[PDB]
Amino acid sequence: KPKRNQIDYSEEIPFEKHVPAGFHNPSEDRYVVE
Amino acid sequence: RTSFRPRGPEDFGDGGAFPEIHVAQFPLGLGLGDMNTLALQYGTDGKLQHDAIARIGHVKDKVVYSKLNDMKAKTWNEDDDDIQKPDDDAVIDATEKTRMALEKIVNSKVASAAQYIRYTPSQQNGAAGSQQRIIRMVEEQKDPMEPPKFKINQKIPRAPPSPPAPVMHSPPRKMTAKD
Amino acid sequence: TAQRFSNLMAPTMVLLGHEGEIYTGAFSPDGTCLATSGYDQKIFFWNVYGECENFSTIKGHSGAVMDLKFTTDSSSLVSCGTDKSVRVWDMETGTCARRFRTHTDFVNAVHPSRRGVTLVASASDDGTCRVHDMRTKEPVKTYTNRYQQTAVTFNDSSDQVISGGIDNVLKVWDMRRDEITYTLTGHRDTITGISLSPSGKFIISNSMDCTVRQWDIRPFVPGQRSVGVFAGHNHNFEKNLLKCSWSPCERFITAGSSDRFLYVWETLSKKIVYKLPGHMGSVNCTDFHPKEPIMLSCGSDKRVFLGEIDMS
Amino acid sequence: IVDPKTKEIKSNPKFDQLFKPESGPVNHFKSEQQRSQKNTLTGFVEPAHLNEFHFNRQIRSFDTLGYAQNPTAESGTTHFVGDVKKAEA
Amino acid sequence: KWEESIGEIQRARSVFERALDVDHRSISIWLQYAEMEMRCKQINHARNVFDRAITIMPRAMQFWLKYSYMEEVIENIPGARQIFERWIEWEPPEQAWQTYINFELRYKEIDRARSVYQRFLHVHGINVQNWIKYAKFEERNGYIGNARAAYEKAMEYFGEEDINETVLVAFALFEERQKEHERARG
Amino acid sequence: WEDSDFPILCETCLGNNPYMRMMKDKYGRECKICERPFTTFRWQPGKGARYKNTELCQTCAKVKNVCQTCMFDLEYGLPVQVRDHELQIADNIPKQGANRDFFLQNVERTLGQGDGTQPIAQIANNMDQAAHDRLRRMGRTQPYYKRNAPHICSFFVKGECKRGEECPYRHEKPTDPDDPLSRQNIRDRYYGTNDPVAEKILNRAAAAPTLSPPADTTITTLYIGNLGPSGAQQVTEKDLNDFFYQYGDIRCLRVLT
Amino acid sequence: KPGGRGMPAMP
Amino acid sequence: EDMTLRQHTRLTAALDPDLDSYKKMRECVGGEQFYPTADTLIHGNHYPTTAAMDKLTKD
Amino acid sequence: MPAPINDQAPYVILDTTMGKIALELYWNHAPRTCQNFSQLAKRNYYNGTIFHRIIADFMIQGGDPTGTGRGGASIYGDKFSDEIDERLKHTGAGILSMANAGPNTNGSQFFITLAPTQHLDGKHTIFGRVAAGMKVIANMGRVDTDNHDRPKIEIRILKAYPSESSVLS
Amino acid sequence: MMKPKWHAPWKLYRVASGHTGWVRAVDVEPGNQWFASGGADRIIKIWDLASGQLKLSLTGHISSVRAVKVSPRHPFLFSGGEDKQVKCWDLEYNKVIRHYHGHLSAVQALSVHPSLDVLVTCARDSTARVWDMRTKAQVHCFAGHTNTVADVVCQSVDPQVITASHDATVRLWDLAAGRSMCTLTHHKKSVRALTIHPRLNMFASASPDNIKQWKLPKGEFMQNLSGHNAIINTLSSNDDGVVVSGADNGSLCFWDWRSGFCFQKIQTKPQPGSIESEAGIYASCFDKTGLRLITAEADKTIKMYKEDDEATEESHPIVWRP
Ligand SMILES: [Zn+2]
Ligand SMILES: [Zn+2]
Ligand SMILES: [Zn+2]
Repeated sequence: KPKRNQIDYSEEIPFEKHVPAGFHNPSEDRYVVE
Repeated sequence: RTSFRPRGPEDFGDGGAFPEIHVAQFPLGLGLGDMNTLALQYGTDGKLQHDAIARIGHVKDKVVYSKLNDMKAKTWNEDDDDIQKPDDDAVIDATEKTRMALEKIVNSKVASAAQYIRYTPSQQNGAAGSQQRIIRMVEEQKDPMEPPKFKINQKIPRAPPSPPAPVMHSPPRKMTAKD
Repeated sequence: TAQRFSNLMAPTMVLLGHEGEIYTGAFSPDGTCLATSGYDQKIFFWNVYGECENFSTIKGHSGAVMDLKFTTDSSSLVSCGTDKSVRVWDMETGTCARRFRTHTDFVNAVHPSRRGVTLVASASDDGTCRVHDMRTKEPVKTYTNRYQQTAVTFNDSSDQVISGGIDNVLKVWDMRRDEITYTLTGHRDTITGISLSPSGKFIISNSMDCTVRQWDIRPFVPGQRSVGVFAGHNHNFEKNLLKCSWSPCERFITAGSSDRFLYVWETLSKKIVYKLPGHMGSVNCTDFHPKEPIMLSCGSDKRVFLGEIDMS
Repeated sequence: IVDPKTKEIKSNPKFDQLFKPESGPVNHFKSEQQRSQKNTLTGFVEPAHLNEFHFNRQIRSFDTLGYAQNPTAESGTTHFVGDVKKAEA
Repeated sequence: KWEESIGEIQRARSVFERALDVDHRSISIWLQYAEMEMRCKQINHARNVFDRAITIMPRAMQFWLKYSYMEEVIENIPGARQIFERWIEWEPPEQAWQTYINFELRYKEIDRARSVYQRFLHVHGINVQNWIKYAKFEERNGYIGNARAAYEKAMEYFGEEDINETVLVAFALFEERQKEHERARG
Repeated sequence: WEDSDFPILCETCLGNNPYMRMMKDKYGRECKICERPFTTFRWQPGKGARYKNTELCQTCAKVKNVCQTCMFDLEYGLPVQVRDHELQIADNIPKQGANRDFFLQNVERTLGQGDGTQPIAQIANNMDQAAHDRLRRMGRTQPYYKRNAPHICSFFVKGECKRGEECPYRHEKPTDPDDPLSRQNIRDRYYGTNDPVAEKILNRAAAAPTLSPPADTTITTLYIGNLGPSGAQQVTEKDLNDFFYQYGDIRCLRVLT
Repeated sequence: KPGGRGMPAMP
Repeated sequence: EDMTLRQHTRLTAALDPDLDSYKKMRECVGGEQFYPTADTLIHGNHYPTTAAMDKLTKD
Repeated sequence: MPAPINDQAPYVILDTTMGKIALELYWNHAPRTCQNFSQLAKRNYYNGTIFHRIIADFMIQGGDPTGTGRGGASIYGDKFSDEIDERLKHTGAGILSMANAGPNTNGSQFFITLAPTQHLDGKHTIFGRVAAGMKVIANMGRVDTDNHDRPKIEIRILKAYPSESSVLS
Repeated sequence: MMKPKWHAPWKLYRVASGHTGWVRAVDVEPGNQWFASGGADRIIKIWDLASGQLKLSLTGHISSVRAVKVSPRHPFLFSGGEDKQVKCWDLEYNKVIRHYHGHLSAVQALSVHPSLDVLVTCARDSTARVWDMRTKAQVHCFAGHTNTVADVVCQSVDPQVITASHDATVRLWDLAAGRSMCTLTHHKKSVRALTIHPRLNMFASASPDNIKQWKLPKGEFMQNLSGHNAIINTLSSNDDGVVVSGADNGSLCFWDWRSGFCFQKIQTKPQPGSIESEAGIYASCFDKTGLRLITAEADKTIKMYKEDDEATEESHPIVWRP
């Protein structure tokens, strides 16, 4: 049944707090999804 | 050296490229690649500013407290200069400046419930031949008989707090199991 | 701390209360006050020192006050406007001492004689220079030029009337001859203001061609009377009668500008010494305080700016 | 000596203390649009006080004739804007 | 943790970042946030998490231990040194300096471990046992001239009027064990 | 709520007449992308144009560096989908109501720490100079003014325009409704998803000819042409020397004047 | 009141 | 705090340093950067070997 | 017998909060520019100045006592003329060149390159190269800056002395 | 440390009783004539300062009065309480002329700004709120802290508002902008008390671990006043440099501000019929001369302390002992 009173939390990352900048370049990390 | 040519990064030694050798010189990785992470940096005291992490996301506020030497005790029976109270001129100047700054709130809060602009655009393809526009901004008349236009019963989460101030404690005091 | 140059309360003072385009502004020769007026028809007086309080406000013109000058003894203010009238305002009384109701069109500029009997030269859209003597209703001299005259001054001896206008050429009328003894030719467009050096040797003349030309008005000159040309300021589509003025030591010259900047040039080198920002419209009139290094500037933005300058 | 750009200038610098150009090269990477002096996201907005009568005159000349006098301060040689051929003719 | 288990590492990160807005002083959250990154081999993420943790809570030993250990296991041992060096810049408890000594000794860097002791006694010199431990260390590595000088400096430090029995006993038993029996008796 | 002195707009929306009349209406519209009420500005860009007005609020303009009316990028004049493609800016911006309202609040807080002259970080600090060149070499240089003409007169489409030559609206052919350029959504054009005009640009930009090295990996020779005839129009060997030793070590240079 | 000079735009 | 000493001393006792790789790294990095003080700017990012990232993962 | 120490020293050494740097001065290519830099260094003019500009993969600029980029002077009085000579070019990183507000307006401001930049040739006067410390210059190019390319945390210069070689101290 | 300035002992000299609940707040009129006192009997009592006679009891809070301030510039007394009310009492009528409503839970403290018509109030809702004294408008909400805000103090210069909390932080606030431009994390436990030195640009703050001194306006740490290991919930700073820190266990230490030397350690006695658990001090104030200390007690009395007139340096010596 349609639902619309709230965000669908599975559609997009809810209230996404982005990780701060740090001295180590995060993009060197390559992760393979499970 | 004019008979010589570098080609490997080691060929320059510790120095940079040579302007008298008209070959493309890359004395390190500089310029070989192509142009998210802040860079570690020495401070003016010659120490290395690892706690620059604690400054991200702040309006250059006073919470640079991130060094041990700002947590150690300072002068007792201080040198009587900074410790002296601000003078009458300072409290007067501060009072008037702060007064009018929050007057703008309360007047605009209890009210809550010709003029021109010269514009120098950056898109210099522009208005015809003109570095600048000048526009008359009139204020559109509000209808007094029109009710509030838009819903504001919306609620959303608070803005996240300003980033963590470093905790700056005295070292832990060991609890015995007796405690 | 920083260097200071005057008894001003701050290095720059902003004087607020005018209700329209300020076309004209002048200091009292004694240095105590300054008077300013324009499209709002009121004449505002300001002290140069302390709070610069607007201690008086003369009213009476039924039109824009296009130009406004103190008499040399500072006892009277001459003013003229689009009500076809020159008025002399008594300072101690604050009252219209005389009203030279005899021009037939707008009066663009006015200049009182520097010394001797008080005479008032005036130039008008009727094309005439007139010299009015306080003691008579009728003018002493009427010099009909063919085209509208926008600026006027006496020479220092107060016996030649210098004027300019739509024809761009400055006339110099010799008051014993009632003839143009010579003309100063060189402006490409209409003159907006003329001002006489303290010593009287030189005049400057501002024009819509965006140059100020300095002219030698001495009785004998061994050759060309054009002394030099200053540039940098600009006249916009508003076509205001941008004035010009002399530093009391003559080392510096100013002119009004439409580009918002208060321009000062050095008389000897012709370099711009100041190009101060801060106005938001045409700087119509500029003047120097007679005793102390202070600049007056009057904007189309209804603001008057007083400030120190290093007159080195 | 020089006085850098500030919200307001207190002390009336000389010409050479304000308008002396910034020395050295300029960024290859930023476009001229991006290097430009600006105040909002797209240009330098600043308040202005024109004469109301002449402002209206210039609108209607551009709209009806195709040309007007240039609105810029420091307009230099570019005295007319729009269909400048008609302005000169 | 659950977002990690579903492979949604970017979601998992934001959830821990939102947890830290609620309690940034929770050592569990910083460690669980750190451990999940290094479980996922996200070593540069994990390094940034630890640098924040030790920046924000410099007195929590668990971050310094876990961080320097990770940097050691990953064989960036000059990275591990600088973590211990940065730790010692906070003049931490005695147990912190021991782990830096033990770090250097596990790489057989005796002269490094010596320098830590000589800094360690500038901070925690008041505890006689730190002074005896140093002289045991110099003795056990055979620097018996340094061990003797260490005990002689101990007597000097605590004052030869406010004489300390524990130094005398330890010093005497040292000379006894070096067969300097006439000094031991002395 | 948000307020300002002047709208974030591009020059083709403002028109060629450098003298403009404009109306300000505080909170006068809700932003098409986020329903927040915002100070609206309304103007006519020259005679023959319609009254245009700001559609986005300034936060939504800043969070994409887009013109508040036409929603093309302010630097290149391209749609967002073209620019976000070339800069590799993903569809990162939240879209769900409470989620993106929260996001925009943090954007406004973050930009409020700046000088006010920059969009969000992603686009303020993108540095792919090669991608900037690709965008520059496809953005329209001239301002297209036809996008400010009046709407087509529906009564003229009905064949019954009862106002005749007094009608301000346009009396001309609609766009054919099978052409995808007729079927556009402000959200698609803003977030940069399924935008018809973007795809018509990207395809024609991809179809442009390009250099590509041959399979002969032993070849390191470049032909150079259009050098002009011999004499004062010819480039010297020094000219090629100075321009091309910038990139790498020339083994040999052969000139054929 | 005392004040100061706002710097405008330039070419 | 005392249990993460009991963990950490146990974990570091159970850790065998590859002292032969240590010497090879020392020669490559050089003495100054291999023995960094608190505030010497270490350059040479050291992203781990996949064998080490696996070793950490198991730990 | 070696030449005695004199104002025409071959190297000048600078010390900074970020690092120590040594420069090789090209006396046979730009003698007026090199002597200007050396005499300013000899007068401690650069002591306390900052690197007010840093563009990654382009240029590092310093040598304005005001830190605005508009100031600075020279031993000849104010501005002086360039020493353009196309045997020198900005052939790579670490070229030292004299920053100017357009032609023949050299002063105290100098810039160091971070990339081959062979379209700046002829518009600025090369007068040296980095002889030691390109690791420091590489680190300088990583420093994060504002949108005016000014470092968010300053790099300050406070030493100036001439030396016969690139040896550090 | 460095050389203490010598300070005379203080002795108990009066015990006013008449509250029927814990006396939670005390403040002294600017002319030093009288002091107000609120208590857990929800009543504000106005007492004569020189004679101790109860002038007036003002009733009107629904529950415990636990902040009370007399305005330095107005004929007003401001008070707040566990009932979330903040009330302006017009002393020219002895009547509540204004209410300030917005607090979501118990008002813990309030401070009246020394030169603006501004009142700031703490609550358990983890906010400090700034009020226009005239129109009752909430000009700012200082939503920085993460646990109940226990104390607030105001001053004319920046930081015009300083706040202490049960999150163990002190925060310095920009009152124009309404944002905390410093956070002082140095306390391990709840910071229940603050005082600003009346003639030095310096302030202090207490928590069960330590009292800490702080140089204003940046708030850099000077020194601990260590060894008063109790839930300190008042700090009062004298004009001459005494500071005193009464605690929940009823002990009452006095300190030299300059050296931090604790020269006296009073232990208060519960007045008759009260349990030994009721020794606690809940508030303290100095009189405007700085020679009578008024303390408000968990035993429902008000105790007053006076410098011992006959003490002198050679009767109560201080050596040097760094
Ligand atoms: Zn919006
Ligand atoms: Zn647009
Ligand atoms: Zn129609």
